[PDB]
Amino acid sequence: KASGTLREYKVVGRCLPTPKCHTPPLYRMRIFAPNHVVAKSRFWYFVSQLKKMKKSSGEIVYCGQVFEKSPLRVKNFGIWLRYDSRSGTHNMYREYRDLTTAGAVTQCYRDMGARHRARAHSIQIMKVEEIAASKCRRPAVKQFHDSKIKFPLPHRVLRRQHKPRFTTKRPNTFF
Amino acid sequence: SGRLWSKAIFAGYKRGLRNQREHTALLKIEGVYARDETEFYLGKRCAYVYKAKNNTVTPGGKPNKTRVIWGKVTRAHGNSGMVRAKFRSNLPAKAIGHRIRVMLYPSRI
Amino acid sequence: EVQVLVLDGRGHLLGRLAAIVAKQVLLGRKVVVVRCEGINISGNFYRNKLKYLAFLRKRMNTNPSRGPYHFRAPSRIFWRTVRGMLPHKTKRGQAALDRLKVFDGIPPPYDKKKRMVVPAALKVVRLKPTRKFAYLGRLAHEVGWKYQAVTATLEEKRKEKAKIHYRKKKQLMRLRKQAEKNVEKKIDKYTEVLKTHGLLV
Amino acid sequence: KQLASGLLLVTGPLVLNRVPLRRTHQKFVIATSTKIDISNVKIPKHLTDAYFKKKKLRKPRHQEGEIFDTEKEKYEITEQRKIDQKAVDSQILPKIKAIPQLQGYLRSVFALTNGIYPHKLVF
Amino acid sequence: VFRRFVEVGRVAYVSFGPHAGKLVAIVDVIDQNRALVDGPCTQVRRQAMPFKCMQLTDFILKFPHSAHQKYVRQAWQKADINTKWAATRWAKKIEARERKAKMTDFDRFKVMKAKKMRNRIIKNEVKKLQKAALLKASP
RNA sequence: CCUCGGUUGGCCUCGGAUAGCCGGUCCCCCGCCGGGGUCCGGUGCGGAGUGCCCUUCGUCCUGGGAAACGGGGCGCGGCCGGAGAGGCGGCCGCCCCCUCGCCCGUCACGCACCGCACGUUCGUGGGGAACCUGGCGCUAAACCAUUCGUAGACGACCUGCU
RNA sequence: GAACUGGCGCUGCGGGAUGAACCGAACGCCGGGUUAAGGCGCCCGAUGCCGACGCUCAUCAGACCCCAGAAAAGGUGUUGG
RNA sequence: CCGCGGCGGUGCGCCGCGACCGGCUCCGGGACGGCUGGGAAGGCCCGGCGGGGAAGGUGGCUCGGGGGCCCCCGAGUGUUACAGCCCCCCCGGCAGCAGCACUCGCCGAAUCCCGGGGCCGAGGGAGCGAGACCCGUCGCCGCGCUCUCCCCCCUCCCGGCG
Ligand SMILES: [Mg+2]
Ligand SMILES: [Mg+2]
Ligand SMILES: [Mg+2]
Ligand SMILES: [Mg+2]
Ligand SMILES: [Mg+2]
Ligand SMILES: [Mg+2]
Ligand SMILES: [Mg+2]
Ligand SMILES: [Mg+2]
Ligand SMILES: [Mg+2]
Ligand SMILES: [Mg+2]
Repeated sequence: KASGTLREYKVVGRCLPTPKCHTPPLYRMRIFAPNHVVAKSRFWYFVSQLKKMKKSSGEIVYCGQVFEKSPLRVKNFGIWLRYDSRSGTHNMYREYRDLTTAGAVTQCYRDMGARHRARAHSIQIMKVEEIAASKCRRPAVKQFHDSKIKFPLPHRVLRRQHKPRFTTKRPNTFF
Repeated sequence: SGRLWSKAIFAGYKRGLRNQREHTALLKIEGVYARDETEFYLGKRCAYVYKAKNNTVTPGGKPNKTRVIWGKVTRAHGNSGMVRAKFRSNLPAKAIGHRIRVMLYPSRI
Repeated sequence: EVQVLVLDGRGHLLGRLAAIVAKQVLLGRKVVVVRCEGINISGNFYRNKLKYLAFLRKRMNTNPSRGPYHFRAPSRIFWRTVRGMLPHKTKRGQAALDRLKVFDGIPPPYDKKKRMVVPAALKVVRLKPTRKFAYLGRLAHEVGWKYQAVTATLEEKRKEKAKIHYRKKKQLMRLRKQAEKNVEKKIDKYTEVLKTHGLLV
Repeated sequence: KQLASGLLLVTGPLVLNRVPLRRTHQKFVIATSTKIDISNVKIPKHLTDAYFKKKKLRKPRHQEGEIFDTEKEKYEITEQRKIDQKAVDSQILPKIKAIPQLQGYLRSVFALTNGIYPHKLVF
Repeated sequence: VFRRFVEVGRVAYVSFGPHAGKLVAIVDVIDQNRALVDGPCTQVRRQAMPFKCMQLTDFILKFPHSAHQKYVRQAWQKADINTKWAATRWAKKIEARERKAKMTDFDRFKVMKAKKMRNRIIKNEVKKLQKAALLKASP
């Protein structure tokens, strides 16, 4: 699985009605995939691991994006995920602050890739919750819970280094 | 009493790393350092002006030592000005890092 | 630019400065880089010195006189770095090399000119503040350069002459600031038009 | 006005910049954003392209060219052109005199310096 | 040092990006890189914007963090920013930077003629100030 | 005359910091100029290189504004500054000129070459033989040969000769 | 020394600096356009994007299939769990 | 034989410019519609009757720090106060609607118009009709007008014109 800006898909599936249980149970899951094609394929991967059913012995009954309920309020997300490193695999819990839950999972994929070098195919996210700041655990997020939060912007590095590329005056950083 | 043409530099023919196609030339125009700026110059006529020993007839004038290889700008070449152009006869390699005028000819303005 | 382009190597990063210069000289545009002893190289001083001490050890053992020429002056050090970025073995590259000029300090055809600085190669913007760097001039003096002291003296003498020029410029600019303070009614209709057009906010 | 052949009939106010009633190509000129309203001016009907078409003389009954045609090398301004220029300019000069310092603007010659570039310029 | 900080209710100027040149006041801070900015009266709706684009200004509003949009616009209306800014020295500086770009060919002629006199009157009169300064022969 | 082509306005300079800078002023102290400390401003730099300066159609009537204390003369004579690669720059006195040149106006003309490109500068370019033209000037060395042996395979080197 | 498929031999071209076999792709002589694998500081065509998020300081740093150099075991160096 | 004659084809001695038409391609504007959770949120109507909740804790309080017992900062206080936030509403109303306030999609029988840059011009007797006769301005396809009559608005050799 590659990435992009991740999108949360709810996928509902079931086995074909065999003439033994004409109404098989319906199964719903939350898949985070770049598009509905990948989301459907990821659905069978988790379901076949979970319960004895294959894509051939089943079908998708619904696959639609889950728009963020409150994409205009900052919130803290707690992601429970497991992944396999070069050694054996591990269970892990991380916290992120973002407007959209898909944006949090994207952050988790990059943060996991940046720190533990875990490629996206190595990661399985099992749980994503909206976590209240009082219940947050990571100090990286706890430091952002303050009504009178205050910080300057110390080093403003020049980013227009080539417009112009030649100029008599050296830039200044403090503002 | 006026420069009347844009000043550009012959940067080299279009090429890969080991294959070069002399039938198009890459010109860097001073003042354009992005793709979107190149839209102005995308059709204009570019001229390479040089001198020689023998005199050559000059239209609207007396014979002189100046000769010109004409051409016109085709399309932008990559993310920062440096548009690519085609000439009637492929430019000599001695003109690399020399002046090519962009002559403000047929204007869409 | 038809005129030669003078650059102040003080505060500049060796490779970052040379890569810009090498392209700038491959397209004509004669270029001069003054104050080569002010160039900075990223990384702590000791590890950069070892990098040059390694280069001293590269030498044709059968006949070192034909081996690599380890130039010691900071200008020659910077000039050699550009030489690696150009096709010096081809005619086009050799011609580009001749367009370049490198100087320690600022000799006196160039100190009377407005120096230029490239931001894409500045140590202030390209290096994190909590990183150790090294001066080219100090490194050169420690690998064989014999003119750290004399250049520093001559450079200081140049700086004092510049201050006199700068005090005169401020004197004449203050005098001009007073001037527009005097002529106000004979200028108001000319100031205003430039104000409608963005000049002199 | 633009002519029937597509060539733009333009004039310089001859007393100002030495450009008479003359055609010019549309694609070979730069149109600026500065306009002067020339409504209710009278353009004579006899200014077709056939008027400004170049007249040619040589070569009537000369096959072997040895005695050179040293005459007609001077294109003469026909008096008819003189009156037309004065007629059209008569009603256009006082109108351009209204907007300030247009004459000096039109007397000047457009040019590029070692600063500005044409793409950045808004004409 | 550090005259201005990133507070809740701090007005910043969006230098580059989709809303380049607009004005905006942040509502909340996120992950040290993005801020919940929102400008109701500057025609930029509430959204997350990175800290790398905006330009910090001395203007500060007072309202609770994560306040709803109705509270920001009234705090923007009272002690209104578009008149303090825009008739602040920074704003007329960039807007005059805009006027220079829009200048047409005829305008460029008038400025060139006007600037010719402008410097002519200065240059021919500074020579009177220097010659007036030459009367210095005291011990 | 033979040959080489480039280019198509100039910027005449603080030192530098970046978790800071820039400009201005009132008091103290360095042999009537600088250095400190207060105070005042600007700081997405506007005393801004995203900047500044010049800007060219030429003239003729013709007024209004700028200036008159000015310009241009390779015209002269003299002074001063710069040594890192000064190869440069600045300033006084004399003499010719005109209120001309810079903005806004009045007035009309110039080949207006009839749609067309290499146009426009640097530039009186660099280089090579040569004629005329005036003035001011100078009248030498090297190598061979011959000696020397502080030198030497030959060259080379050290040497001497009204 | 065998099995299946492909290739080299018989094969040029783009990339891997370099290379019979790898990756892309197979070839009449050309113009335009677009790609593959691979790349876009400079050599060297192309990121001269106000690219996004983090990690990392090395007194032998690291830098891309085949591939051209490394292990067991350690660190109160830092990061996450 | 002459006309700088026309009509046909065939050309230009070199160097060029332009026009529309068509094929191919890369881009740029402008507008329309569908679907979705018959979009999610969101904006205005101080949202009105409220109920409930907590803290990234408003006001008010307590202790500790400064400026002329008065005014600002920090730390504990909780439920609305001299701020706010979230859920449930008994119910909402209006506008717009994947927004020309650029938060987040997939699409076009639910899709059309206009423009720009570049390369190209290959081919050469298409006349079922007259019995071709100046040269086929022709097939397919899409159109317009006339062999029907009225009106309406600019006009026009106009007819005198005020
Ligand atoms: Mg093969
Ligand atoms: Mg064999
Ligand atoms: Mg075979
Ligand atoms: Mg290869
Ligand atoms: Mg290799
Ligand atoms: Mg091709
Ligand atoms: Mg490469
Ligand atoms: Mg390149
Ligand atoms: Mg729509
Ligand atoms: Mg044909």
